[PDB]
Amino acid sequence: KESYAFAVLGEPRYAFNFNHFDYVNPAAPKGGQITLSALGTFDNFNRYALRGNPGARTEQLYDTLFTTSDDEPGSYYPLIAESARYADDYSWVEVAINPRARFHDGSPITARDVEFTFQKFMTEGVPQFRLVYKGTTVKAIAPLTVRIELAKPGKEDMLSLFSLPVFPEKYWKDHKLSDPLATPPLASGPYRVTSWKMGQNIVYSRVKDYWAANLPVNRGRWNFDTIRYDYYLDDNVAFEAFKAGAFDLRMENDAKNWATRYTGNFYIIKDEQKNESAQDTRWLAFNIQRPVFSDRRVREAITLAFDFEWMNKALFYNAWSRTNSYFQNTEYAARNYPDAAELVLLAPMKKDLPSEVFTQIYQPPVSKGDGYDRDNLLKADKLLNEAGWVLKGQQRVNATTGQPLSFELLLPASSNSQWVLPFQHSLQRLGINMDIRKVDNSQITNRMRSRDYDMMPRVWRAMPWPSSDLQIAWSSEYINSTYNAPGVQSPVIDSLINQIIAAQGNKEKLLPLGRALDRVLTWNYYMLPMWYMAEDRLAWWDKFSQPAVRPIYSLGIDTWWYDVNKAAKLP
Amino acid sequence: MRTGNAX
Repeated sequence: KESYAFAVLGEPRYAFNFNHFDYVNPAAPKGGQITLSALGTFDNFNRYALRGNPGARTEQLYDTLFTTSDDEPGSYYPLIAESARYADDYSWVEVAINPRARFHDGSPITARDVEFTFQKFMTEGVPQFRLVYKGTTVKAIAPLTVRIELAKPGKEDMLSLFSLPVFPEKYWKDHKLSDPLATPPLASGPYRVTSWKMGQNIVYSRVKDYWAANLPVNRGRWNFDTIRYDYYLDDNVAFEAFKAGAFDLRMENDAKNWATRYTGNFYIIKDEQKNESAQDTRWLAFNIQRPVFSDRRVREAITLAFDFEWMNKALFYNAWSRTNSYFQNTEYAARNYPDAAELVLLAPMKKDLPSEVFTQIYQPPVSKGDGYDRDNLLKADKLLNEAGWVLKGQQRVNATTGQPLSFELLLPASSNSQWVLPFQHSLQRLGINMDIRKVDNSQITNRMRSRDYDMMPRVWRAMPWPSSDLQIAWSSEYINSTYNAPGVQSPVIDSLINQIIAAQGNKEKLLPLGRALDRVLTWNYYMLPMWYMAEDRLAWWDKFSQPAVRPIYSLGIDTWWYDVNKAAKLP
Repeated sequence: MRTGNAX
């Protein structure tokens, strides 16, 4: 009924004698600069607006009530809050605010700021917030006590409010949450924006009198005096600037770079680990609201034309693994046949499900790697004909109208897109025309949010358990959240996610629910699976030291520090 | 996803 730490599933790892995380050096020295790259551009400082392209790190301008550890899927520890009292079912919580908590101007962070902040999101925030927290109230019941009440049980929904940025009312009463900010807002975190050039760079400086520098959660972190982001229009120019020493650290997402271009003794450290944790996955989203992709058979046939084995062997040094789950590399992935609990959940909806949900394990198409896979292309032709798209001349045309089968692939100019022309060529050999349109970072963001595309690449970020966030990306009423990439409004999806959001905090029930959802999402071919790898490929100039232990769920760069003895050996 | 638009 009163705790200092929370976890959505199970018990917090740091529930007892919590002085600092396992993955930090508590004695880490302060000072020095780390310079990072970002791709594309930015035009404002408000991560929470309805429009705009927010600057790098602008989702970390503010401290929150509790903050998550990085070696656990979802555990929360004191930051602005000291502790909380709560009901058994987590449907109400009273949070005690640290009386030392301060904004950057030295003014106190109070319960009224938290109440103001919740109402600000409810009335001027992204439209999914007021949908998720409809019926929730957040009330300052004392100068430093805030009471949160949910209209229905939602342990995760409660805990996720602990991650809300806490806004200073004295600043935000004069700015709509929905408007971009040309200038950084009054904030509170361990780093403050101190200079910038719109579209080019942002410099963060360490707040040397940060009120919380010595909380267990912050010990050994936030060590650099400044963090600089420099923007680059494409990744190849960024990679060449890295090797020239223009910034300090690179996460290598390109197989060819890693295989062939980390050359020149090279002083730069190269590091390949391996994360056994939940994985980000790449997909190509079918906009199923447009006629070209409304037939599941057409989406299946176009998926068959994507020859991953050829690409992996001929282009990518066999580095990649095929995406095949929305819960990739977790126990929630549907990699076995449905068990009895799953069939109880799925059989009621048998007539609105592909039959393969019950009889097969989902397997993205496999080719020989030779190119020109006969079996897969013949099957795509067979499916296209059945859906009414037939060859006249070289071009596939609708059987009744004669309209060509054609669509636009929308692409960020900034990415390496070696796979694109091989895919275009495969589709052309089926009589399908795919136009390629590369656009700038602000165009990509705007059109991705509005779903103004036929197809575009989308990253499905790691999801270690079936979180209530699933409804924002998949459920019918959240269709305009900007996270529903295919545009799907399905009562099958809705029913399974309604069950998932009613099983928050309950692993026993989420286990068959997540697998069941995985089957529905994969077997309907809403998106075309690309690839991932369970390796972190990193390189950095040798000016840093690191704790002995790396956190499970991030790279832990915020635990690194500037090593004056290593830096001294560099030019 | 509840507090900001995709990037």
